[PDB]
Amino acid sequence: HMIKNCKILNLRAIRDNRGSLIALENNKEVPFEIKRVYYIFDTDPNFPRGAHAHKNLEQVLIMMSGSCDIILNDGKNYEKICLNRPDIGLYIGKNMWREMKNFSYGAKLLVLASDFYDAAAYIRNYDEFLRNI
Amino acid sequence: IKNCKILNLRAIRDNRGSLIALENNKEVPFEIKRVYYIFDTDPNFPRGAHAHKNLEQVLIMMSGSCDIILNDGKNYEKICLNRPDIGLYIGKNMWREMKNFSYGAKLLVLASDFYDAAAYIRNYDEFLRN
Ligand SMILES: Cc1cn([C@H]2C[C@H](O)[C@@H](COP(=O)(O)OP(=O)(O)O)O2)c(=O)[nH]c1=O
Ligand SMILES: Cc1cn([C@H]2C[C@H](O)[C@@H](COP(=O)(O)OP(=O)(O)O)O2)c(=O)[nH]c1=O
Repeated sequence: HMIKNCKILNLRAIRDNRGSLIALENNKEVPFEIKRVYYIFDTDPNFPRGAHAHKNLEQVLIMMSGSCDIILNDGKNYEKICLNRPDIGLYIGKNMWREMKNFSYGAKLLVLASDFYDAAAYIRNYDEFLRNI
Repeated sequence: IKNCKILNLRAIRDNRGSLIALENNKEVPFEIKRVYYIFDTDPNFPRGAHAHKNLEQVLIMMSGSCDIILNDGKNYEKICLNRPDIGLYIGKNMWREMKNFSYGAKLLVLASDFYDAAAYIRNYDEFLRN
């Protein structure tokens, strides 16, 4: 796989008989400062999300339940990645096009974001994404 | 009670699902320095009760349910968390006991500070004093 700005984070759970606990801290497990946490639930494999990019926004994606595929695209290379467990995090860094699909029904995705929500930061035209690479 | 509030989180719902977002000093009254989550839970194995002096937290039941018994020194309250569009803000100086997790429930915690092993106040009388 040749995509530069992403990384699989095989996170460390602490397990005991009460359950499993995973923790992520700014500039530690997450290579940025958390400004925003959001989560998506009530998902459906017939209803993918839209492809778009961001410029400066970084994220870490954790499948809290169920599964999905993320197609990542750096302008050059693309890679499909299945998220299907809550102890794996997908770092998506700067200048990445991505598209999330095949959510198992009712799957839940947790996202840690480096910056606040801004609809203007979504790049929906692929050619515009290329140009700014 | 005291330093604690049920947050009705606003969700965006469309045919792809529902999204809820929480942002530093907006939905959450602090800078989120840490996020953790607990899963693989079991109604037989409650968490130990304890307090924190300065840590603030927002809890969100991502799946399933649990009971949080809050104690401010004077009073106590049970809160059943059971839906993902509700958060529980737990402010400073609060004793809490989490219990009664439905099997495999999952709880998301947003925290105002980095994890500190010796910031747990695990003795109630000791809590009362300070
Ligand atoms: C990521 C995010 C999305 N949203 C909104 C924008 C959308 O209506 C909805 C779903 O987000 P998203 O699927 O990211 O964008 P779009 O639907 O425009 O492709 O949630 C927020 O309100 N806050 C956020 O932090
Ligand atoms: C909350 C938290 C706990 N942990 C660890 C410490 C504990 O061994 C385990 C469970 O924590 P927790 O239940 O808060 O403490 P205790 O087990 O002492 O009641 O997870 C972290 O590593 N980081 C964290 O942010």
